[PDB]
Amino acid sequence: MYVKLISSDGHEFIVKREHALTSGTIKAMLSGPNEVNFREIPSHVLSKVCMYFTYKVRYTNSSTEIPEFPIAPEIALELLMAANFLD
Amino acid sequence: DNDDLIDNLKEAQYIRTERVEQAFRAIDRGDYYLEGYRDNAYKDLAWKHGNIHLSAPCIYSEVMEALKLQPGLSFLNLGSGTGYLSTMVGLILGPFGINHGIELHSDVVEYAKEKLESFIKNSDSFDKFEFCEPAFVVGNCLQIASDSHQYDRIYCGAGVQKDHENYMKILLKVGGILVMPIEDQLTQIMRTGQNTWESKNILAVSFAPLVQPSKNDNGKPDSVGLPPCAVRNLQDLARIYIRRTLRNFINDEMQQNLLREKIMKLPLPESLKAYLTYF
Amino acid sequence: EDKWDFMRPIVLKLLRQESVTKQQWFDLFSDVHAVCLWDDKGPAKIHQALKEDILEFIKQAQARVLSHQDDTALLKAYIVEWRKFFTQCDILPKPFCQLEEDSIVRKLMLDTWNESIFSNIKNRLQDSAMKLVHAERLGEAFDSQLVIGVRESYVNLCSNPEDKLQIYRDNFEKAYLDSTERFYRTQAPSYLQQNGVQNYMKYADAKLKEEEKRALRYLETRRECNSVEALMECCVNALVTSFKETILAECQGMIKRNETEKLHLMFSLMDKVPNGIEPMLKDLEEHIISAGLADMVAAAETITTDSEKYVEQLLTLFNRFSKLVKEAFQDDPRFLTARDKAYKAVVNDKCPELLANYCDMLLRKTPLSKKLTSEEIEAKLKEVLLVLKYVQNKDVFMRYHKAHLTRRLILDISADSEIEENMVEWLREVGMPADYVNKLARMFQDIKVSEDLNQAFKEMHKALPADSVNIKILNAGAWSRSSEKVFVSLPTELEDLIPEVEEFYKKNHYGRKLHWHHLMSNGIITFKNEVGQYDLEVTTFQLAVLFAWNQRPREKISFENVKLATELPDAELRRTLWSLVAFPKLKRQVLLYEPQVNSPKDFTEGTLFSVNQEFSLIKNAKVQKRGKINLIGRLQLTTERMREEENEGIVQLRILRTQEAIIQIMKMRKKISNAQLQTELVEILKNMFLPQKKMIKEQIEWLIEHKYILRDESDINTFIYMA
Amino acid sequence: MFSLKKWNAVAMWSWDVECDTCAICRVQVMDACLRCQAENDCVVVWGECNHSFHNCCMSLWVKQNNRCPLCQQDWVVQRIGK
Amino acid sequence: DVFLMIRRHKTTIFTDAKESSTVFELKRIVEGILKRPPDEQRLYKDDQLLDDGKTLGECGFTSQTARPQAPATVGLALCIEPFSSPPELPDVMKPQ
Repeated sequence: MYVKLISSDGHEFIVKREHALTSGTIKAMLSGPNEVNFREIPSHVLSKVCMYFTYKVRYTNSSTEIPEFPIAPEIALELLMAANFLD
Repeated sequence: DNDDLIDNLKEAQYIRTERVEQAFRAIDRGDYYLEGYRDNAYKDLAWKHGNIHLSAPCIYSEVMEALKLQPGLSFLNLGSGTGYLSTMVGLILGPFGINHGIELHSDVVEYAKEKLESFIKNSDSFDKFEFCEPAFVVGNCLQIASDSHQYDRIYCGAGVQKDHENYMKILLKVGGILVMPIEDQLTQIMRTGQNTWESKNILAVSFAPLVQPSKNDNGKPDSVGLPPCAVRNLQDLARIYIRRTLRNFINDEMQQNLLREKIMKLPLPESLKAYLTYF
Repeated sequence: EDKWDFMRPIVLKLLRQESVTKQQWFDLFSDVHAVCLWDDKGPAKIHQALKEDILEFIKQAQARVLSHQDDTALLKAYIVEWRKFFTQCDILPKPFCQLEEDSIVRKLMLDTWNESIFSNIKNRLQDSAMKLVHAERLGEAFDSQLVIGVRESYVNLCSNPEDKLQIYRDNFEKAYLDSTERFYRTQAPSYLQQNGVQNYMKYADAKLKEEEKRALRYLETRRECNSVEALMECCVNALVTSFKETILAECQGMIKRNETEKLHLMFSLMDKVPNGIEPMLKDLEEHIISAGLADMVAAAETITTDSEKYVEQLLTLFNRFSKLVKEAFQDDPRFLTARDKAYKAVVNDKCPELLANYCDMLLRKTPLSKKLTSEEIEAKLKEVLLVLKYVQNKDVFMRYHKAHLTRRLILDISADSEIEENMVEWLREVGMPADYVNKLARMFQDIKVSEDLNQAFKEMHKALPADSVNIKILNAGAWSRSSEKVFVSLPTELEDLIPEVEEFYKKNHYGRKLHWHHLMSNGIITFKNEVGQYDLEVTTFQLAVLFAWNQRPREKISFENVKLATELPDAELRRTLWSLVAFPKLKRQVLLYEPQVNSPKDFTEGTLFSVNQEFSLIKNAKVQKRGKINLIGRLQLTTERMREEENEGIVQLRILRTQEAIIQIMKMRKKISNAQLQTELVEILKNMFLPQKKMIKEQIEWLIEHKYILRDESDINTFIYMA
Repeated sequence: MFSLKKWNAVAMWSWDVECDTCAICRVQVMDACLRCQAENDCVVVWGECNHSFHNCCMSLWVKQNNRCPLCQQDWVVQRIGK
Repeated sequence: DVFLMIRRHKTTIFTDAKESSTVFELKRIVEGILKRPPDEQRLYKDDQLLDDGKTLGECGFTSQTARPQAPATVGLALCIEPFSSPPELPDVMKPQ
């Protein structure tokens, strides 16, 4: 029931469809003609992507405040590029 | 005139901070207005056009000051229009604050996304500052469901009838500030306890009213509520930490962002929209 | 902005619905990322390159639609081309992101079709799709999927995500709503004057029902307007409402003429519209009133006493319009009500009292219950029930029925014990109060009382020896049927017998006071004559008359002399002698007379009588030498005279029962309007006497003129009760 | 030969308190009630309440006086005629 | 709930745990979210043994120590590939 997110380092991140399908393009893909390949995104970037997916779904029904999600300065550039494949 | 009251609010030291001015320096006026004008943010007139319900000048300026907006608080915007306040208040509360907007029409929210993308792509001040990207939902702002929560700083972006003001008064947590143009009377509503309230006038304004519920014998009434209380997207998360990374470095190196962002080992087609405002 | 050298292979194949790999479409998401990441114009060209690639497909699609000449090929080619394109409008515009659901590429796909080629293609789609239904409505077997596909297309051609009432609403919805109404309004003249209304309604109903089935095919049922309902409104208005005045105009004809076949569609359509069914209820009501009185004005007053003739003619009138309703309207409850309300103006022209006399024929051992079987007797009682359900004067039915039930039980002359019991449920099916429903149970208990009182005397007192005495002590109502408290001279054997029976009950059964009727008590006297021996079983009046004869049967006695010998008035001696001189269905009479008479009234004081010296029991028209003959006959019952004496009471009830309800209502309604009084009267009078207002108006007012009910000094239509 | 062989002693009964006295007449209790004559025939008919009534007055006046004038009780209507 | 990963070698499975639940309940919490039953599989707490199951004393699954920013590690002898740091240089614009 999870979507497998493949990093460019060969590491496999297993994220639930509920956990992944929290943004647009990730809903736009697959929902038609799981597995998603990020050939440009190393595992030290895609890990934060996958952990952010889990963060998004777990707080999709929150009350008032939403915690901050720290990002390392060396991966934000590639997370933005990953975001353009997921958001 | 109403200038004496506005001055009394400033002289009372209710604002104190410069965060409000920072939002005006960071966000470019007019980049939330309709493409047919892109000018009314600089003029005092009727700002309502099509489905756009913003009023960047004195009207929204006093709203930004009316809310103390301590960083980190949760902001609720009913009548978000194109996101003018939701972005600039999100800037005042911090790029990673909570900013949940709702508006009546999907055309202006659809446009709001066009304006947020257009601002990041082609604005002038983007490459200098951190920004918060607000969230939107579409629905009738007067139909508040039992799934609503509590917020710290709350604003209504459209006219409210006095008989229905409670639809948002109930949403304010103790110690927060609620601002609403109630029948074009813009007021500062404060909760000082469990059942103790205080209010002050802000400004005489002109808003388009919210569409009063008229549905019966169905499940429209009180079934809209507030926007989903959810974590924002990854482009804004990364984009903010990209701006923090560079801004935090230059804060020490100064002891131009457009040129620095050109050397990041990222292609220009991405940097041109993501960082460089196409130079 | 037209440079998808690497992605057209997927976009163009999908646009034509060619086989494309699931992975290829998925990879397209990473290719458009690659385009915005590894290009010069990516962020700007993706949505314009989409427009240009769509525009080429769209123009090719126009050629593949418009090049067709037939309505089927033209409509279907658009449907096929659109279905392929629209299917992809939820697939191709999923990738292509961040270029300004609601994506620019999806808007470009839907708007490019509409703006580029639909500017000319939509007029031929409407013309061909409209011609299809125009011909289909005439019986042409067109492919219904052609208008379904246009319906599906036009609801999908709407690109506005917030308000989808556009291409479909204007280029389709209205055109069909206006054209179908005009079609049916301009088709109706082909039937309006060419055939009957029944046959027109067959066309109006058949075309409306067929259009409804089509409406759910080619009119989006989930459309934000329920076009199907709007269509049916204009279609029924085009077909039925435009003809409604003539459809109703012939309701009076069809109903009055009892054309139950031509009312078949009349009911199916008019029962759906309050402004059509109600006129029919009043048309049936008025025609029953006029047609009913045409027959009842004679039947009710010229038949008078013949219960079988009247009720069968009343059932003829009843069945004439009940058959009309039972056929034309499938026994409808509203036309039965209109029928029932109509008869309340008719059957009282003075009341159907003979329904209860007819029942008595069914409930008593009469030829009507001898020539009919049990199912026929119960069936006829059910037919009376259907009549009695409407009769406005119901207390005259109970007046006779309850008097008849009393006399049937006490004389043991009921047709059957089960028939008497069946009337308990019969009246409960009618809805009468228990006071009348359970009269049979009360009479049954009273019969036991009579038997117990009879044995109480016979087993203790032993005047005529007790072995020859049979006592019957019934409730007061058993015999108290006349004011003529006549008592007759009797021989010692009987004269000194009653005092002993009376004194027995006075002391042995305190409280139960007897009252005797010499018209009801009977007995046996033995005679011999010139042909043989016989025993007469006759009433006590007859026993006294026989006493005069007993010792001198061959001596002629005048009417006056019998009056003196028996101490009887004219009325009782005329009735008493009739049972001896002109007994029904008797081969040989007991007493003879010289004058010619027509009825008991013709016996005069100078009339001479004698005993028939050839009388005896007759069997098979043969004279017997011994036997017992009962000549009591109707003396213990009520003869035709019953109607003559009750007719006055029947007239009295026509006012009494309404004013009874009024006074009772006013006791519990201290001050009410005439409208409130009449409202209460409907509920109170429902089991007694509920005429139409043409009688009530005077009956409520008469209580004012005769100073029974008070009225408001400021409102003559509000009644006041005092005390 | 004027002797009897059989007689059916047919009569009705009505309710009262005792058969030695009469509150509605001045005559033998077995005759017609005199109240309908001296106090102005006595046609006495049975109702549902098991108390008889005078059927030469109720046939007209029951609309106003639905009682048993010859007993001590109100009348529960069953028969209004012969 | 508390962020919790089911990890071994090069596979990282993103799940959760309930603060109030025992390790046996958590085997069913993870089964619920992951659809992987405890087929002779024991849940860990940042490598903490938690016995073989049906224990509470070691099961310190507090969300404050296992937030979405910081997953708890469960070793599906354990062997889990760690997440390396970005092999990036200061490259002028990003001093380190």
